[PDB]
Amino acid sequence: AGNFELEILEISNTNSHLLNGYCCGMPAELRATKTIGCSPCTTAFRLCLKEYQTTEQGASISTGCSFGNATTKILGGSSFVLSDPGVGAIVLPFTFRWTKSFTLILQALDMYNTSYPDAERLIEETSYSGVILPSPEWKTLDHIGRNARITYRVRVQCAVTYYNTTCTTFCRPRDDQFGHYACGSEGQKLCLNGWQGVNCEEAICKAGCDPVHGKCDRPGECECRPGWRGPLCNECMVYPGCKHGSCNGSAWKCVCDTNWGGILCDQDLN
Ligand SMILES: *[C@@H]1O[C@H](CO)[C@@H](O[C@@H]2O[C@H](CO)[C@@H](O)[C@H](O)[C@H]2NC(C)=O)[C@H](O)[C@H]1NC(C)=O
Ligand SMILES: [Ca+2]
Repeated sequence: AGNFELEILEISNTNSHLLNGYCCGMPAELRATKTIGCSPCTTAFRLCLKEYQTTEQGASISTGCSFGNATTKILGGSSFVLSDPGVGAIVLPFTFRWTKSFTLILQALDMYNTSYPDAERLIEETSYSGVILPSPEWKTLDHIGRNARITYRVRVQCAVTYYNTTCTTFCRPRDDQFGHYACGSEGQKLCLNGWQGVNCEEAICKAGCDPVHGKCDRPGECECRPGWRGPLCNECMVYPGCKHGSCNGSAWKCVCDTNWGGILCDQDLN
């Protein structure tokens, strides 16, 4: 999941015309003003996003906008450069996996409403088909049309906690008892130094720490299980009172040396 983002950067429509060659706003004949020339446009932008299209008919908004459609607020007059493109950005959410391939249709529209909608109010129209991967980097596009020049930019970003080219790999970094890991560029758990395991919840103990009789709750340490000792927890403790004997790799035992017997190995056998 994530969003396809489009930010208008500039439109240049110096003569305040429509694509059909007429003026924006009210026809000058119907105006009761001293204004000379065309009235200014009231420009907004409509984005139609859809699957990658292999023919000219696909570059129309008549084939539908499966990936979403939106219209900005009025962003300015006939020509303007947006100092802060983010405020009027078009954000189209997508669910499941990002498609990578797409076709967009971007229209500039004169929002002068008299009989309410009409297609004569198209100022300019452009289309772009391509393949884009999730990234905060913008792709800048520039359309020098017959009537207006539109500069805009697009990007795709995964929803928060999602990664990978598909925006479906989940990762949330953790630094507590249940895990110690950062998130990689594709959502991989990157264990913090000294940790391992499925959730990077296992401390990596001191080098040489006995894997069976040693443990650690913090990296680089070696704590001994009952009846074992030494810096590496590899030395068993003999049963208290054991004389001529050893633990033989088992905690609290007294296994006799040759020619000694008894529970404490203190009986000379010969
Ligand atoms: C990023 O997306 C790709 C696309 O699926 C993942 O790579 C594929 O899937 C397996 C995982 O089971 C990878 O080991 C292979 O290298 C890829 N196989 C094919 C046929 O493309 C990749 O795993 C994703 N990254 C993460 C962290 O999930
Ligand atoms: Ca023009």
